[PDB]
Amino acid sequence: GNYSFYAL
Amino acid sequence: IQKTPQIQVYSRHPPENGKPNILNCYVTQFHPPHIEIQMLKNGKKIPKVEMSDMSFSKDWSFYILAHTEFTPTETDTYACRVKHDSMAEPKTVYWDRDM
Amino acid sequence: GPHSLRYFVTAVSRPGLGEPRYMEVGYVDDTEFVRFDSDAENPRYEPRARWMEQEGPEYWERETQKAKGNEQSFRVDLRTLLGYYNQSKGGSHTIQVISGCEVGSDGRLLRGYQQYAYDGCDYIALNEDLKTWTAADMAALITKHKWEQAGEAERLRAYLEGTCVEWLRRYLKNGNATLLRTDSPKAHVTHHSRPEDKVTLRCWALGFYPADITLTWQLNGEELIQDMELVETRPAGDGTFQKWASVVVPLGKEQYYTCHVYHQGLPEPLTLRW
Ligand SMILES: *[C@@H]1O[C@H](CO[C@@H]2O[C@@H](C)[C@@H](O)[C@@H](O)[C@@H]2O)[C@@H](O)[C@H](O)[C@H]1NC(C)=O
Ligand SMILES: *[C@@H]1O[C@H](CO)[C@@H](O)[C@H](O)[C@H]1NC(C)=O
Repeated sequence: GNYSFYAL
Repeated sequence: IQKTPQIQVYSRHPPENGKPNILNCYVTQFHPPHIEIQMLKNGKKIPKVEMSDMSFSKDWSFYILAHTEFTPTETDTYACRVKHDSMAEPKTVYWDRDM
Repeated sequence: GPHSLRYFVTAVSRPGLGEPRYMEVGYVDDTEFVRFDSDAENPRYEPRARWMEQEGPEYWERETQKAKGNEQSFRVDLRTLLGYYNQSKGGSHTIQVISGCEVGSDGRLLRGYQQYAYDGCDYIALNEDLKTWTAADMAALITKHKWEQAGEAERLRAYLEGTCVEWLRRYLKNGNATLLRTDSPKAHVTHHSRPEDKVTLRCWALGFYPADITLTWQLNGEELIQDMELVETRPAGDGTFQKWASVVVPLGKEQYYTCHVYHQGLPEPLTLRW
C-alpha cells in the first residue's frame, strides 16, 4: 500500500 | 532533461520460425515523459500491445516496456515506432533477430 | 534475501488539455504488481501480478480512494511549484516520486526512502534517518519548512517503519510462489563481423529472475569491463529479465575470450565461448 501524500 | 529515448527491440526466447514467443520494445532513458509507442508487424500496428514496467532511474529518466505475443516467420518484419519531443520525426527501430 | 516495496509516482501537467496525467506504479522487488492511471476510462487501482487476486474488494476500493487523494495533492503541487519557481501556466511540467521500504530476509526494516524530483531534477529527499529532509534548492526549502512545522516527517516515518513494512511482508507471503522463485539464466554467444580484422562477440543471458546479474568477458583470466558494451538489464514481457554484454576482439582469436554469468540461479557461474 502506497503512502497518502500531502501537498508540497 | 530533454533526453532522447533509447529504443531496444528483442524477443523473450531465441526466435524459431513458427514457435510462439514474446516481442518487446523497451523505451528508456527519456524525459519529458510524454511519448507514443507503437509495435508494427509488416508496417501495420499490432493490436492489444501491453504497456508495462514503467519506472525511472536514479537520474529520473523514464523507462517503459511495450510487449506482445508473436509467432515469428522467416520474412515477417517487426518494429517499434516511437514519437517523443526530443525528435522531429518518429523513430522506427526494427527487430534484429540475429543480434 | 532482502526485499523491497517501491512506488513510482508521476504527475504531468498539460496546459490546454485538461487535468494533469497522474500515475502510480508499484513493485515488489523487480515485479510490477499494482497500477493507477488517471487516463484510463474509469480510473481505478488495478492488479498487475496474479497473486494480487488474494486481496478482496475492499483493498481495491481503499487504494483507489488513496490514489485519487494523491492525484489531487499532486495537482495542487504542480500549481504551487509554478509559484515557487515563478514559471508560467503554459508549459508542461513533471513531478516524480519514488517511495518505499526494504526489509531483510527476516522481515525487519533495512531502509526507507522517499524522494521527489521536479522537471527531472532533484527536489527534496527524506534522509536515511527518516527524521529530516534535504532540499536541493530554495523552493524545496519552503517545502521542507512547511513539512517540518506540520509534523510530516513523523507521519512518513510511521508509514515507512510500520505500514510499508507490514504490507511488504504480506505481499511476499501472498506472492511467494512468484516472488521467492529463482529462474536461472540460459546463455549464448553471437558473433558479428566488422571492418578491419575484428569481430564483435555478444554474450546473452535470457530468462532469469530476479533481475540482478553480472555478465563479464575475460581474456587471460582478466575481466575486460572497460572494453565491454552492454545494455541495462531489461524485462522480457513474462516477468523474467535479459541482458547482453559484448566485446570486440581480433579475428581468429575468438577462442581466448570467455563470457562469465553470475546469478542467484547459477550455483556455479556459467563460462562460455563462441
Ligand atoms: C508458497 O506458500 C504456500 C502457503 O502459503 C499460502 O498459500 C499462498 C499461495 C498464499 O496464498 C499465502 O497467503 C498462504 O498462506 C505454500 O503452500 C507453497 O508451497 C509456497 N510455494 C512455493 C513455491 O514455495
Ligand atoms: C517572475 O517573472 C517575471 C518575468 O517573467 C518577472 O517580471 C517577475 O519579477 C519575476 N519575479 C521574480 C521574483 O523574479
